[PDB]
Amino acid sequence: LIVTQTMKGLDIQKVAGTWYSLAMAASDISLLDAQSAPLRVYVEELKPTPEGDLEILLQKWENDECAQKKIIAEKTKIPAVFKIDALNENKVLVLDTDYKKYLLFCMENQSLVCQCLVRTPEVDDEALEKFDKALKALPMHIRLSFNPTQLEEQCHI
Amino acid sequence: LIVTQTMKGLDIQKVAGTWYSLAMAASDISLLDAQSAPLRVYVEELKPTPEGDLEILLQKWENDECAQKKIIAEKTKIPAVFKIDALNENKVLVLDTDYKKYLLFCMENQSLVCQCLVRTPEVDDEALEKFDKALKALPMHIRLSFNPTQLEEQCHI
Ligand SMILES: CCCCCCCCCCCC[N+](C)(C)C
Ligand SMILES: CCCCCCCCCCCC[N+](C)(C)C
Repeated sequence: LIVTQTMKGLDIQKVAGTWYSLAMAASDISLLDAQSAPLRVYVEELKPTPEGDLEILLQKWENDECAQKKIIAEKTKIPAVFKIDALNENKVLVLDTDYKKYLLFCMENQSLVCQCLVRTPEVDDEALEKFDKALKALPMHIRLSFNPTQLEEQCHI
Repeated sequence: LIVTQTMKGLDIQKVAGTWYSLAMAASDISLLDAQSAPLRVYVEELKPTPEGDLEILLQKWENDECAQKKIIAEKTKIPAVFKIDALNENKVLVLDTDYKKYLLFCMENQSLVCQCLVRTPEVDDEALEKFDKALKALPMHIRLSFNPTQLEEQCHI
């Protein structure tokens, strides 16, 4: 685990609802460079299941269209870590959140993509600061940020 | 002028020689997102002419190849500002340099791309810090960084 900032005392029930992918960063440029890059995903809403698992609704650009996609991140013994059903099991870590404004997460395989999630389609400076802090610690090579207009569009167009 | 950090007392003669485009940032994602993006340029060497003008050698990915390109930035009454012969005259500003390790520059039209230039193919943390500082002041939405291996390749491949 490259990332070892996780949220202590996370209540996954309290992250339900709508989120905006305000900023994203990754360890390798090609993880995010193209609109159809594998890990360029835009989070729509988080749905924590009754048994503490986490279902994610997101949009992803795929073969010349902005696709709707659903993902279930299964819980682990660590509250801030979940595992996804990809070819390789790869983890989602929740680094920090105040539930009502921002959530920082990363997902990892060697590879790593992190996002600053926000509740509203606005530029939350403090959240972006918290994101930048969590990140200096990590080997990121691409960083993207979106304005309020792009945040209201499918696939941040 | 969005950017109003310029170097005081710049000696353009002392920026001659070889440079590495270690990091780049721009106000709009699409300025840098594709390998063939208009302002995704890799600086090879700077050649200040005798009358204080500045000739730039760079590489740019163009129609499935890494092209060699030459640009002359003409001097102005401001030592840290030069103008380029594009459809629109658009400025290059030198924000900071210690001549022997790093140079920060931006070029602007509304639009803006900035780079952290380094002398050697290494990751200069302090230079990257100076770049990050100069940047918080500016409305950047894409940031890229390259490792020593990519720095020795044509077009940072
Ligand atoms: C707490 C925040 C959790 C949000 C989780 C976001 C994970 C999305 C992973 C994309 C799936 C990868 N893919 C498509 C290549 C298989
Ligand atoms: C002091 C450092 C100065 C380096 C100057 C770099 C400017 C390159 C501008 C690319 C030309 C734009 N283009 C190709 C779209 C017409």
